[PDB]
Amino acid sequence: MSAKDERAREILRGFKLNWMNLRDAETGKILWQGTEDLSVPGVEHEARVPKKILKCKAVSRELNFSSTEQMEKFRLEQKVYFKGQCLEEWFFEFGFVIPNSTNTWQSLIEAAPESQMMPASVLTGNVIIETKFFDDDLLVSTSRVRLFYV
Ligand SMILES: *C(=N\C)/C(CCCN(CC1CCCCC1)S(=O)(=O)c1ccc(S(=O)(=O)N(Cc2ccc(Cl)cc2)C2CCCC2)cc1)=C(/C)O
Repeated sequence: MSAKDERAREILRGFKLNWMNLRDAETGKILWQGTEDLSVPGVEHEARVPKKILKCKAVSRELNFSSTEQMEKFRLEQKVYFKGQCLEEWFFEFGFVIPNSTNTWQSLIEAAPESQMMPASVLTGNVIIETKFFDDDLLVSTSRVRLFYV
C-alpha cells in the first residue's frame, strides 16, 4: 500500500452520511428522505422513490455529512445504470471540508434534454446508482443503490 491508499481509508473511516433528501426543483415538494448511509461501500443498498420523480424537470438533493478528516476537493461521480448499461453520468463538487465538520450539500440534478425516460414500471428494480466519493483524484469509496419506483 501507498500513502494515498492509507489516506483514502482514513477519510472513509471518518466519513458518515447522516441524512439526505430529494425535492422537485420547480415546486420544492419533498419526494424522498432517508437517514440510511447509502454511501457505505460493499453492500447493495435499496431505495424506493415515488414514480412521479421521473416527470420532474429537475431534482434538488440535500445531503448532510460529517468528516473527521480534512478534504481539499471533496466531490462525487454518479453513474446511472439500467440493466448494467450506463445511461447518465453526473458530477458534483463540494470543495474544501473542515476536519471534524458536519455539512449540508445542496445539488441540482437536471434531466438530460437529449433523452426520454422509460416508464417507471420498466425501470423499477433495474436501475443501479454507482456513486464514487473522491477527494480530488483520490478515490475514497464506491457504493451502489438499487432504485424502485413506487
Ligand atoms: C436515464 N435518463 C436518460 C434514467 C433516469 C433516472 C434518473 N433519475 C431521474 C431524475 C434525475 C434528474 C431529473 C429528473 C429525473 S431518478 O429519479 O431515478 C434519480 C434521482 C436521484 C438520484 S440520487 O440523488 O443520485 N440518489 C442516489 C444516491 C446514492 C448515493 C448518494 Cl451518496 C447520494 C444519492 C437518490 C435516489 C434515491 C435515494 C437517493 C438517483 C436517481 C435512468 C435510470 O437510466
